[PDB]
Amino acid sequence: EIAQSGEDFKSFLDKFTSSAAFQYTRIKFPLKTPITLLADDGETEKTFPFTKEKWPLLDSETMKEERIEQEEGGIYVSKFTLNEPVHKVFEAGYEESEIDLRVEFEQAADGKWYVVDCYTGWYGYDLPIGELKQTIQQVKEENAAFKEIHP
Ligand SMILES: [Cl-]
Repeated sequence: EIAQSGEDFKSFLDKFTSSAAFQYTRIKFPLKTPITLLADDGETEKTFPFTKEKWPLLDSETMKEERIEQEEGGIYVSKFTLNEPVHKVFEAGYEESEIDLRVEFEQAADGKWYVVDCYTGWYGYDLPIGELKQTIQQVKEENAAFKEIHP
C-alpha cells in the first residue's frame, strides 16, 4: 500500500491539486490513451493525442475518495481502484453508469509521482467531433478559474 522510498503519494497529491504550475510538471504528455471520437460519417474512429493544451486541471475535492448520495437519485462514487506502492488508479462516476474519470499515477524511477494516463468525460465517446475544439476552450476557461485559487 505505502511506498518505502521516494515521494509519499498523499503528500504528492496534495501538492499536485494545490498548484497548476506544479500539476503540469507532473503529467507525462501525451497521455498513454488518446482521445477517441466517432467522425460525423458515423463509422470512422478518430484519435487525437491527449496533450497539455487539452488537460483539465484536477482539484483536491475531485481527488477525494467518497460516496455522494444525491436527493435526486444518483450515487456518485470516487475511489482508488488500484492502490499499490508505485502505481495507483483513481476512478469516479455514478453507480450503474460508465465512469466519468480515471486517472493513473505511477512513481517513476526518479521517485517522483506522475500522471501517465487519464480518461475524462470532458472528452467522452459521446462528444461530437465537431464540438472538440469548443470543449477544449471550455477546459481552458475552467483552468483559468482553477489558476485564480491554485496557481
Ligand atoms: Cl440524500
